[PDB]
Amino acid sequence: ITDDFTLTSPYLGFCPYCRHSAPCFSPIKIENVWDESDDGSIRIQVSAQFGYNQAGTADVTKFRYMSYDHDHDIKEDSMEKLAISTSGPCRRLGHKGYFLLAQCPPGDSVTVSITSGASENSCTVEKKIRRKFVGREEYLFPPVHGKLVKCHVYDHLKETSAGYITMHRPGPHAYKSYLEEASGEVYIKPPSGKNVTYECKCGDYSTGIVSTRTKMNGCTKAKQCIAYKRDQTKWVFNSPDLIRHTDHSVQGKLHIPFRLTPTVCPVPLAHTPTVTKWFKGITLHLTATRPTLLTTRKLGLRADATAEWITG
Amino acid sequence: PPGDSVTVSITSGASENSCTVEKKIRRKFVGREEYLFPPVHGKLVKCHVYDH
Amino acid sequence: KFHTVVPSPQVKCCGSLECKASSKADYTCRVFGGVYPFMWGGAQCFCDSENTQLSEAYVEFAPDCTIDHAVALKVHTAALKVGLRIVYGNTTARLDT
Amino acid sequence: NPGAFGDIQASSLDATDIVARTDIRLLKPSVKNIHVPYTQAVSGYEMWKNNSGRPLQETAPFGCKIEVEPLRATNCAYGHIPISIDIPDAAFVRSSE
Amino acid sequence: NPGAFGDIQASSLDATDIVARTDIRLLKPSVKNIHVPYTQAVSGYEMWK
Ligand SMILES: *[C@@H]1O[C@H](CO)[C@@H](O)[C@H](O)[C@H]1NC(C)=O
Ligand SMILES: *[C@@H]1O[C@H](CO)[C@@H](O)[C@H](O)[C@H]1NC(C)=O
Repeated sequence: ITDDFTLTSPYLGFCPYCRHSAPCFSPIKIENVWDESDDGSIRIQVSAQFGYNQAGTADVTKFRYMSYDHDHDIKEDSMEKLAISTSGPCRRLGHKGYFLLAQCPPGDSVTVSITSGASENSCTVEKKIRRKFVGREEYLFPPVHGKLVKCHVYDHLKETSAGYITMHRPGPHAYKSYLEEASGEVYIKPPSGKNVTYECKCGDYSTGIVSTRTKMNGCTKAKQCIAYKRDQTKWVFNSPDLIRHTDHSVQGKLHIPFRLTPTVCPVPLAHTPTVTKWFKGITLHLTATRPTLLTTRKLGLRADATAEWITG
Repeated sequence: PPGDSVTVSITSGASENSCTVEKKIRRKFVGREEYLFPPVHGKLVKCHVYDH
Repeated sequence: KFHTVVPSPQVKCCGSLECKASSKADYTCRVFGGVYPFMWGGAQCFCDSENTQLSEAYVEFAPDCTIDHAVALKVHTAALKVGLRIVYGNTTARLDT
Repeated sequence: NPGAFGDIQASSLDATDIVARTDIRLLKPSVKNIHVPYTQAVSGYEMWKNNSGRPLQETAPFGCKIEVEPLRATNCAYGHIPISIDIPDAAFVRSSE
Repeated sequence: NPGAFGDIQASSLDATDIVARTDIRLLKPSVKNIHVPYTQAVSGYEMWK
């Protein structure tokens, strides 16, 4: 098994949301998210790829390029034009493989957008995003002073030691422009400089291999006939939006960058309380500027445990 | 998007001229559960909207 | 926490298929017919009845599980270990038993 | 049980063998666009997390201090213990002395 | 009384003399960065408001 980048290529997907608020096809399709890191950062998938050069271009890696496919083939562009937002701008943290790591504010949905210099292409997905903090009071921003405690977060290092993903070749790609009924019979084009395979169900299973040649078949109706712009040269990550090739064979894998690791994080030491003196008891004076957890338990048989949240 | 007031602005190339008015704007959806964004799959039902 | 799997579907252009079996956890399959799937290059295949689509689904532990995992434990037979300091005639001893 | 704690099991964190049941029934394909509409119940892990209850650390009697890697308690006091003690006669001192 | 109305007093709005008591206990310096971590109870003025 390998971790290279040349053997992989991006692919097209179906986003429920597009720049026109109509579910449609985009090459920036995403499938899921992960936000278990205590820092609030997020790891995001995508059909496309960046942090490398165009998948298939001589350069395996160029951090200024984003790999995507459109029209008939893969293309290049500067990754700088990319942006992320859920309720506002998101600061980039790192990128590798198909995957991106970045921090966003609280929100109810996430979106990734990019301008091709002439149009805005974006994809939105739904996700519950809150500000989960470690400790006993949900603070707002970490203080300079406090106690240092164990925590788990995603490391900004491009290298990783977690996860696993499948990779294999795709199914055929059917292009409508390859099929024409302009002629009384079936007219198709590979087109020039290709090796197309085409199929037709009229009568029986009819197949035809044509390279740089327009060809005809008996059944004049060009609709039932089917053609492929097939290349079968690149491995892709399994996605629901893509048909399974008849091979259905696991051919390779890849890692997931930016794994989760333990580390040390600071937390506030809230205003400690003033203690009174009470007959067979005690009365307290708690002070806080934020919700904070408190509790106590007896030290004998009956635990008599109690807990509470205090705001002010 | 949802909001409590609307505004229209324009730059004349040297200054910003804009007008704001007050209006309650929410995300009203048809059906029986107020969704968030329409799904790819579901049931097709009558609705009323402004034609573009 | 678990992550589902939605593998690339098994679509037979103008033919037939079935619902096989597998050992994957929560593995399920289901088939339909008379389907016209489409795609950016156009419609890949259409056959009013002969087209068939087969989908399958399973699940696996999420990659982050490696650290977010919880475990179920069966416990029994509580046993005690005690550390003692014993001084006799300015003769100290630290013991554990 | 779908929607219940421990919906997914594994003898090891990375064991190939896995078993679960969370009410995954497939859905018919939608209009004209190839995809896999699916359905399944939320993970019991997150549900139990939202309502797991408070840790035993804040409920054990006698002020137990509990740690995980030995799954043990410490400095938790209750009851009485008999003890038998043997002593060298050298440590003893003659009365006249 | 800390956290209570009238925690700060003055015979005049600009009188130099002033007296208060609001439970200000200083905190030990933090890690490697010079600063003054402090602590004190909210103003009774805003609470009473
Ligand atoms: C198509 O592929 C065949 C087999 O590799 C080859 O002989 C033929 O020259 C190719 N035609 C092209 C690339 O136009
Ligand atoms: C313990 O006490 C005895 C007398 O009672 C004395 O001789 C001996 O030196 C003492 N030992 C120590 C370690 O102080």
